[PDB]
Amino acid sequence: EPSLEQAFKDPPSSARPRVWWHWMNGNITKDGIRKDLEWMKRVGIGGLQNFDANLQTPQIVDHRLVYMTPEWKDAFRFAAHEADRLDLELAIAASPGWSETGGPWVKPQDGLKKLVWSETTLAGGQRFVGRLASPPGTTGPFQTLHPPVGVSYAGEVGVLAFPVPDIASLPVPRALDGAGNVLAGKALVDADIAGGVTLARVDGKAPLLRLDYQRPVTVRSATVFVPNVRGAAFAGTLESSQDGKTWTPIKALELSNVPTTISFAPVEAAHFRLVLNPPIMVGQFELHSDALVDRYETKAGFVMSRDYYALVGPHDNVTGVDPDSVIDLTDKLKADGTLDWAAPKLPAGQHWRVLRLGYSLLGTTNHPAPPEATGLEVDKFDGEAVREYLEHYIGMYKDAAGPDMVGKRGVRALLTDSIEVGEANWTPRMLEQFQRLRGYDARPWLPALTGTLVGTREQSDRFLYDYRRTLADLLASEHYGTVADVAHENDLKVYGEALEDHRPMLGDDMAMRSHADIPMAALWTFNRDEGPRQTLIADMKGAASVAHLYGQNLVAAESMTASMAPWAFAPKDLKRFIDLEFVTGVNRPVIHTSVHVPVDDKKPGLSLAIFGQYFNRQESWAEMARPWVDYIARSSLLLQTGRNVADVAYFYGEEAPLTGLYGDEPVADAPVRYAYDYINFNALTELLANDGEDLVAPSGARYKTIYLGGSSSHMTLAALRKLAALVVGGATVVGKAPIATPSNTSAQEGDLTEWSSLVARLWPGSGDARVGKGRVIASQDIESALQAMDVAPDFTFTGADAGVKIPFVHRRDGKGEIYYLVNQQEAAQSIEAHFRVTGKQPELWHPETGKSEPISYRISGGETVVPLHLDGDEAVFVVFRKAAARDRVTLARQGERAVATLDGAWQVAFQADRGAPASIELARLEPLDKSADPGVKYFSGIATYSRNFRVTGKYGEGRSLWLDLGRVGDLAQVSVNGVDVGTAWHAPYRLDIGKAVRKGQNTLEIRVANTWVNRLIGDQQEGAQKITWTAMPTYRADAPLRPSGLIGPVRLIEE
Ligand code: NA
Repeated sequence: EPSLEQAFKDPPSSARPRVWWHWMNGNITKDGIRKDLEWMKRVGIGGLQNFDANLQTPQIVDHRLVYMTPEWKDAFRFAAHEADRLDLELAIAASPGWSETGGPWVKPQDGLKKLVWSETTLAGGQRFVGRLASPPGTTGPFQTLHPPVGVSYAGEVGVLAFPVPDIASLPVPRALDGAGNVLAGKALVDADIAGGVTLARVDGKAPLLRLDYQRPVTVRSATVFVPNVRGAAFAGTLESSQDGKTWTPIKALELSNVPTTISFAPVEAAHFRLVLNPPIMVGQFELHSDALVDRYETKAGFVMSRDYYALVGPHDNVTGVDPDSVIDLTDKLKADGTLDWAAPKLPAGQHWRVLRLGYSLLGTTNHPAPPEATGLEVDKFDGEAVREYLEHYIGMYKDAAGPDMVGKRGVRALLTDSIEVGEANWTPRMLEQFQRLRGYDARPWLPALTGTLVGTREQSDRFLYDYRRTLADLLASEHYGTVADVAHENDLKVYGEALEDHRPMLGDDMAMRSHADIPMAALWTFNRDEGPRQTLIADMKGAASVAHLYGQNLVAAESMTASMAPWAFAPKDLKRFIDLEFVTGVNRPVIHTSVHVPVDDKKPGLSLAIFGQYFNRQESWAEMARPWVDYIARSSLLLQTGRNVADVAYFYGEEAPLTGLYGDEPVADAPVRYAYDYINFNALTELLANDGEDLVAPSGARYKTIYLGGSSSHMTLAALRKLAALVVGGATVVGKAPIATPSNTSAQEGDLTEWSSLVARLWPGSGDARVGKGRVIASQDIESALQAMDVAPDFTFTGADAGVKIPFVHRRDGKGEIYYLVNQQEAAQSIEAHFRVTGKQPELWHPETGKSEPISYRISGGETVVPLHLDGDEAVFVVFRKAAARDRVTLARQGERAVATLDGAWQVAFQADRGAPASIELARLEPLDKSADPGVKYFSGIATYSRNFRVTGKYGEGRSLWLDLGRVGDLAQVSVNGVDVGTAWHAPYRLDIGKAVRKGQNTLEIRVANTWVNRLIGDQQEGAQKITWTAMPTYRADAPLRPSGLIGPVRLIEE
């Protein structure tokens, strides 16, 4: 019912931001829960997401509430009833602690699994005698490795046999450390890859391991493991001494928590050195006569690579085991361990290799929960196991809160925090899943997962790609799809984060969020010098793209996490962060964090370890945060309205996720004057359809073109088929022809030729070809291609310096357009802004106030030009909804005129119990932090400034009167003749008072709030009577104070 103008004045609950609400280490009371949630209502917060966080925190309650005990459950039930009563959306995390999906009700068999194996050799012309050695059952990341500085499970996978050539066995070398110490060489091939030799350090560092032989040996591959390389700083190089003193490097070895295998063109030498460029024990160092899968450990998913296409193999033209030769002996293994097999005869020089595949546990656990609530992360690739995990977990909260308080009331939502559970690469249905998703049998290729080259290096590399891709597919469907299904079956919504930070595991961070009701990302605070963490830009852009393409519309972000900056933020410091989230596509900030306040006496009290935000009822400016939250709620409202408008669908390939591709370097490829969404393989192949020359999704997302970016130079036949079909159906593609498929699917299904035909059709050579009813522009210049399609820029601007960024969001409704602009610079800008819109008279909408303002404009030639002044870091909405009566309006120029400076004496009254005197008189406005009085100097809280002032004008009726406060530390709420005229919380600190003043004498009261910083510093001073309590120390007595109070000058200004 309400108009957009009314909603903008008083945003609805759906527009109001949420907070994270950590319960710190049992420091919980019902009394505090109510005061927390009543504070959130006062301040306009729309919801909260609870965590029971088992991080070591001093006990400030009479007794800690232990997770899921009766008193804890009654506290949570109370929280749920208070959120219901107060109309706050309550969410919980998907596991005890905060991530991911794990707990002690996960049976050992259902934990995360890694592939393990034993190997045996046979003659052929012999019945295998005895027992196949059991694969390792150790919990840990690989084979026999343990987790770093007791629950276990060993499963079966299968038994494979395949012929292999008799190979030149290698002598045991002399192991010389860098110094010349003689090491136990045999321990380098030991059954214990974690236990080998300790290296001595030589001057100039360069620890090395020389392997000197008595004859030349031909080496093709090497495996190395250095225990505890845990940032994880160490490289390694393999060199060969032909003479013992001249070295030619063979290849480098990236080291990690799992072994590293490299393969190369053969080398004949009697001396091999492992050099460890930056107790150093080398657990394994093994040279191989044969060619192994180069870097198989990472390709098999035991450890991540940033870019799997970058793992360029040696060009040695070798071919390994013939896949057709591989035999499945799974049948023949008996529980006894014996194998009943008649090994068929082989050519001479060729023996049998029998591979016994099994699985064992990673052992990773949910965090941070108490031991009783800590247990295995559920197998993320097994939908049934995930469902059992989550149905049980939800059952616990229905018991705790009561079933009436889970679903439509009380607990409304589930949060899947960003995932980091280690590197799992097996799940029991894997062979069926691989067959169904990739279209061919993985069984003949499994030996590649253990290092054994199958077919050509390229075929094994493509199989491993296909294997990694199946794991990524199952993560999205079997974990995140199941989580959303179970939540929905229980009337819950899902807030869903993904990778967030570079590439912690396999998976696509759009697909991982495509099933969630609210795709979610994160943004940390950052110094303006340094800029944001790039991975978090990609994280948010991915999440926004999901919501646009799959129709969720809502885009959440874990907002404004801060590290080692105790209580050092007022809204003036935060605006640029939330504006960056807004302009990237976030429209539901979830503030990190609002720690639960269990007792009132300790101020500012508990914090989530070393992290901020510190946004709870103990914050110094907490009772004046409503205008800040209103700013976020008003911005979110407009940024949820209608649909996102974007012209470019940026296809980023089938390899690394967005936080991987752009974890360090931002996308350099994207348009500037046009908006864009990322599209992944699923979006490309399932959502996009032709609409004339456009590509549309069921959500209403609508694009002029697909851009081939990211890793799309490697493209699968399945993707290419869909792309060709959309082109032929009328769509435009901008990009250069892919150079290869990364997958074996098309070769295995016999579709060799078709990939090349489709490339030849879409990229015939001209570089700009009509293809069916569509068009392929063979360019990597997106804006020049859009120009050649006659697509005008959506937003652009003149009149600013070079390098000035004013990024934008474009929203669209049946009622008109909304552009969101952010001047990402401290310097004010005066621009002419060009919008691709017509027929509408623009207005500026200000989220600070909820008011709209008319603006001059000219409509002409398919665009509207608007002259804009933007303060430093100003964010503003340019709204095109009113039908334009005229095509040009030039508003009368408005001048500014200082009318008076409110200099002279002020009364100041200080919030009680804050170490300050009740009141002072200032002959002159002065920064309180420069005061001679320590109780004023170090004051944190609300100082109330008081004064009268004379007005000799009539205002409102065509002439306005502004109060400019000058410098303010840090925000100020202003009352004129008892009337609240607003609160100024960022520069320029200016408020419209024309309506509240009267002729003659007027009363003025200005409530200035600052941060806790100064009172914290004040408490470190020698002799200090301590006002504050925090868990750990925050500032040294050295620390520079923040400017505090009403600094001014305070001026009356007429238009
Ligand atoms: Na996160």
